[PDB]
Order: sequence, then structure tokens, then C-alpha cells
Amino acid sequence: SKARVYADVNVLRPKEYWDYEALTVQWGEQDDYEVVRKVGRGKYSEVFEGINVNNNEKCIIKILKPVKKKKIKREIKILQNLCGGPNIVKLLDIVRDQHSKTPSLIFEYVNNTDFKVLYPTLTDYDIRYYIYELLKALDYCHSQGIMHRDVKPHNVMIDHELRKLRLIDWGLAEFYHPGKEYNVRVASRYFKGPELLVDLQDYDYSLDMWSLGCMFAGMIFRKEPFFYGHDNHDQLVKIAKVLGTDGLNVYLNKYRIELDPQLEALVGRHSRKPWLKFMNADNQHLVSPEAIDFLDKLLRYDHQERLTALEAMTHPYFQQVRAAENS
Ligand SMILES: Cc1c(Br)c(=O)oc2c(Br)c(O)ccc12
Repeated sequence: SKARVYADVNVLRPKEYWDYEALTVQWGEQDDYEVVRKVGRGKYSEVFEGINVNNNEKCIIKILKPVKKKKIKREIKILQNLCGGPNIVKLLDIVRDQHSKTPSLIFEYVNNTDFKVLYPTLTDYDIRYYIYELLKALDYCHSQGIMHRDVKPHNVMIDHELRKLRLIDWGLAEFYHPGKEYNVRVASRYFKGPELLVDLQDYDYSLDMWSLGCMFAGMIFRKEPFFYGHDNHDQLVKIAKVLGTDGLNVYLNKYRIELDPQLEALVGRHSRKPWLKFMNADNQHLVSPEAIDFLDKLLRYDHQERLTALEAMTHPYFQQVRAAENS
């Protein structure tokens, strides 16, 4: 398998672009930036509202937990590579604590609203608008030879008052190289593509489009997460109970994949559940044929069959957003 688009980006670029292991960090000044308040945390970092003491402007201070030097250079290089692109979070500085050498990544400040509280309030149009803003970031990063690999609401910072959106946490992101076999232990379970769940390792940018599809299904159906598996085998089963097993079988044989016996038995055999079966009185106001058509074209087992971020942006679902822009 190769990517259908942007496959040669890294081939054509100087090795310095994608050789993140050869990065030597230029450390800035740790006391330029003071923690004001914690705003988030995860397996790999803690994140604070901060202040730049020089100019008294807000910032975001992402303090990294102990991890391999490689994974740190990866995220930095990716961030520097994408700095300036549409709706991609801006890395302003990199610093460390002299004594312990714990890295902090310093970012533009974004004033997020938790999605679990924000998304209920989003109107039909809002959803079109923000998903389009997120597609800008994705087309940009793919165009630059990079896969996010962890698209999910938690990694999409939205300032609803200013209607500004940023794609955050490039910690799992990777450079796309034709043919390369990647670690499938990426993304977060509910947003993992079937490729990851069936150990197809030569995946690409398309992985992020599945993830996007999962996020989008959750928003329009008000069912978050959309695919709610308890473990990775169950994640595939939950998908197969919606997309049906035939599509799965076509897919497995195309890429010559054999499901280990236990998974194959868990998945079973299921007919397809049409997207309209998810509409109800909680979500009706957000379900439209254009939404469903767009969704349908994202959630495909075959990653080669999914819309590219470029393609998705032109889907008629987004036409008012696009027209609003072109004026
Ligand atoms: C702006 C921002 C926020 Br707000 C956050 O909670 O996490 C972030 C992470 Br994790 C990043 O990696 C970059 C920016 C942010």
C-alpha cells in the first residue's frame, strides 16, 4: 500500500526535513515562561496556562513526561515543520529545567472549551464550520508529508467565542515514507482505523480520515465515542456491527490479511447498519443527507477508498462554509 496523494513529499525534501533523529535542540530560557494554571494532562505530558514574562502574553506550557529522546525530537521537528499552517498549533519555544532536564514545549495560547460541554451547543452550521477548519489542518499536514495519527476531539482545541480551531498534540505524529511499516499502536482506541486493528502496517494519511470520520459521526449522531470498544479486538467488532462483515472480508483479502482465529470469531458475521438507523430525536437537527454522504465516504474499511482531506473540503456538505470564505 502507498498513499494516493502526497506520497513523494519526503522523497523530494532534503533529509533534514524528515530526519528528526539528527535534530539538535536549541534550548531557550526556562524562566521566560511561568505556569499559571493546569489545563490538561495525558500519558505523555501535562499542560498549563502560562505567561511569557517578557511581554506578559498568555501561552501554553506543555511539560513532557520522561520518554525516549527520539520521540521528543520527532514531535519538535514535526511542529517546526508545520508552524504557520492553517489551524496547526504554533510552537513558540523549547526549554528545559536545568536540574532535571525536563522539556517544556511552549505554544501559542488557545482558550479551549471541553468538547463534552461544547459539542452539545454546536449548531448544524457550526459542525460544518469546525470540521472544515480541522480539514485545513489535515490537508496542510499531509501536504507536508506528516500524519497526525491521533485525531480526536481531545486533540482539537476550539475557542467557540472567537471560532478559532487548532490541531494539538503532535506527540504521536509521523513522517510518511512510501512502503514504511509503522507501529500500529497509535491514535486512541475509539478512533483507530481498521488498518491498525488488523495490523496493516503500511498505512498513510488516510488513517487520519477514518479518525476524522469517527469524530464526525459522534458529532452528528451525538454518540461519543461513536465506536465504543473496550479493547482492540472489541473495537473491530463494534465497527463490523455497523459497516457489516462483507466489506471487512473484501478488505482483508485485498490486503491479504488474516485475522488471528480469536478476533475472527469475535467479529463473527454481521449485515451493514445503514447510517439513518442512528438518527433519533436527540440528533435529528444535525442529520442531513449531505452529512451522511460525507460520513459514508470517510468511514471505509479500505483506507485507499476514503476521501483525502483535499477531497473532503470540496464535498457539498461544506458549500456554505466555502461561500462564506470566498467573500
Ligand atoms: C494549546 C494546547 C492546549 Br489548550 C492543550 O491542552 O494541549 C496542547 C498540547 Br498536548 C499540545 O501539544 C499543543 C498545544 C496544546
